[PDB]
Amino acid sequence: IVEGSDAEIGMSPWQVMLFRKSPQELLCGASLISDRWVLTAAHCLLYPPWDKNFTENDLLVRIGKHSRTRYERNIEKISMLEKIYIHPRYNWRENLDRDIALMKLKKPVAFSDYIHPVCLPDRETAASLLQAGYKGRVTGWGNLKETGKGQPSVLQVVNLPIVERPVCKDSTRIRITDNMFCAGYKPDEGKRGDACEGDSGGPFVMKSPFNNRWYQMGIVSWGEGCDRDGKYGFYTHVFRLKKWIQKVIDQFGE
Amino acid sequence: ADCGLRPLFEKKSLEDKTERELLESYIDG
Amino acid sequence: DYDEYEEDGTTPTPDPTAPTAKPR
Ligand SMILES: *[C@@H]1O[C@H](CO)[C@@H](O)[C@H](O)[C@H]1NC(C)=O
Ligand code: NA
Repeated sequence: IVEGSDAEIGMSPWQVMLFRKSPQELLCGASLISDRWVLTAAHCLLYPPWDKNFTENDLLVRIGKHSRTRYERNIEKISMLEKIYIHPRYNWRENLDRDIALMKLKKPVAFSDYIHPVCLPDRETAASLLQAGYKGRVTGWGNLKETGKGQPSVLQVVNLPIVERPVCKDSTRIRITDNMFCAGYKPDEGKRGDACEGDSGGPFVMKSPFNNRWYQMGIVSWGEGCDRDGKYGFYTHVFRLKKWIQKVIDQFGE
Repeated sequence: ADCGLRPLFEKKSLEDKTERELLESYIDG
Repeated sequence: DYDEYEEDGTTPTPDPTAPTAKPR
């Protein structure tokens, strides 16, 4: 996260860290959407151009963490994965269309002050909140700059506005799709912030004024550099893909 | 249907340091 | 407002002249 700030303890209790088992390595962010399902980006699991093709046997998650340099006794929880599910029409070869994956925990996690699921959007919330200029919130342990420090100890948080699709489209020569949206400040708005390398798979959330619940509207997916003027971060559009999400959970919930 | 309500914030009637900036964007953004 | 895809179909073969997105 670039130009963010330290999270407060328990500020993002759905935050999940995805690790490679061996060698142990933090790969990606992720989010807790029930006591046994974790949402992340497909490219965190499958990206052939980088020779990446992880199965559930290769990975684990850590849940409830705030600071990644000390074990947080009686707070953090560690879980293996029973199965992973990648969107069947995920497009790694060009534009990361449908960059979404689900991971089933090997055993359900108990909720606590530090571990609690985020909501997925319903039709009402998506229609009401997914508007240009409305702000959401991105969290992660990724790079503090595009290019001494580099990686933060404590979870980073930044609030960023959703951007109009024509501005997103004009900002990049990549062919973008309706399954992604972009967010970030415009060059004339005099504020900054972005996700960056290592934040992918983490959540873009919004707080509903209608019921005071936090909803996950996006997944950190890609960008061109980080926090550049006239560039924006791109996020998987969670609600667009919710029928696939529900199909996997409904069919494989056991 | 407990989702999205944080034990250390919404359930305590406590706001975090920057969530008001999000709420304000529904009026100004 | 929901993504639709055919059960059988495939992701499009990328235009070799088109730039590709780099994941974060
Ligand atoms: C990825 O690996 C799994 C097992 O490790 C294999 O079944 C699958 O065919 C592989 N897919 C790709 C695209 O490499
Ligand atoms: Na920018």
